[PDB]
Amino acid sequence: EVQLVESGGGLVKPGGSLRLSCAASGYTFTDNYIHWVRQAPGKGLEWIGYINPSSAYAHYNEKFKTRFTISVDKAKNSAYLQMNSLRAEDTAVYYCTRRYYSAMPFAYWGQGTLVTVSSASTKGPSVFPLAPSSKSTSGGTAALGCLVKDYFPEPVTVSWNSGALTSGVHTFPAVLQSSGLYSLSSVVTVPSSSLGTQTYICNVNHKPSNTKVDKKVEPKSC
Amino acid sequence: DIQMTQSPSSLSASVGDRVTITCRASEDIYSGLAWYQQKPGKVPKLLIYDSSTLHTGVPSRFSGTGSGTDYTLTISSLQPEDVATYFCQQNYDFPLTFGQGTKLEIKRTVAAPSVFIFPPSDEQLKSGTASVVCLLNNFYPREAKVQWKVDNALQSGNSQESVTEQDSKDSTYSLSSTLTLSKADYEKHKVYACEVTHQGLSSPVTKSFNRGE
Repeated sequence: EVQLVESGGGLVKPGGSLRLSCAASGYTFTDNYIHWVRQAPGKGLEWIGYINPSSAYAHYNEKFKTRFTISVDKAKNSAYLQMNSLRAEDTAVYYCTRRYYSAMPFAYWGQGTLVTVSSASTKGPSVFPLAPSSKSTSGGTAALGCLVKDYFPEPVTVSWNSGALTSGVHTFPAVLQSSGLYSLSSVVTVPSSSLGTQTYICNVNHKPSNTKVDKKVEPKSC
Repeated sequence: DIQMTQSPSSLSASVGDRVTITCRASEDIYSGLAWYQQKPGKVPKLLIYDSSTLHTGVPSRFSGTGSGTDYTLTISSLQPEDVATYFCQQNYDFPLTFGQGTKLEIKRTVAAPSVFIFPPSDEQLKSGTASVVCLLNNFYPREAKVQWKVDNALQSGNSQESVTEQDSKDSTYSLSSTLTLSKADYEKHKVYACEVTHQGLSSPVTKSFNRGE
């Protein structure tokens, strides 16, 4: 239908600059403004500003003018959020959004893109299997998973079987290790009777390190 | 700017309860008020606009009321899929401003956890670290005690826990406890066990394995 798709997040150093993009589809781009909103724990949701794609006129929350600039490229049906002179406390999920229609609230949201402002370096994860065994199988159900360890910054995404397996999946919130790197596990419960005929692959993506790993999780003989 | 104050910041209630969340603006916004619902990690979803009109697809148990500075969101009969954080937003003057959110949790009946353990993978051991994962699946309430014992010696300081968001269908939780050791420390011991205490279990449950087996 109407869709907004963001790109460009990830890691940036304090004082640095970063540009996000918002590609609009499913409607005539110039018929509605594009707005930008961010979300972080503590200050919550904050509205940054809008741009009118027909005139390229942008209007801002005064609070944000020193670090944020909104622009458009009509040829690409895209709006952009340019960030400058970023502070560590500007770490947040950034959304583009569109009104339902003129003067109405926001019915359509981009997926959100986390921007992490930090001096630490990017690190891609290692992916290890959590293989089903007699110790994770009971009552006709087997649990299996993937351990995704030692990455920075957030986030990693995990899918199973390229998105075809969603039922029974638990992808846990990441924990911060004392090393300063993150870890998480993703687990799924499936029939124990099916382990010999079905294939279970965890698809791990860590965009900041350009890491994409597929790990086939095979049963353990214990 | 117009400041939006929501109350309460969090609440928990049972299926079938009538729940109310309030939003107060620092000045009259003349019914120019929206409500959004957000699940963890997901986008906000528009629920209500013009203070009392439900958006496409929103169940009739939701309602919005109020005028002037004071507005209310009411869920007439709470359902498990209503677990979420709810935000108000004034749409009357720029800058657009949002309330701080109300996190809504569900109370329900006891459900005992299924307990599973995963020894470290051969792949990880080749690199010099050993992670042992204990999984408590689909249980209620969230409170649970997980203890690690290595050759029957109680561990402390080498594990971390993570709990899932509450399930949108059955209101249960899952929990991981991960014990991390250097490969050398791991090879100093034989028996690795996760002991789980929970209200739904008549006695503590232990899942265990022997290193190297």
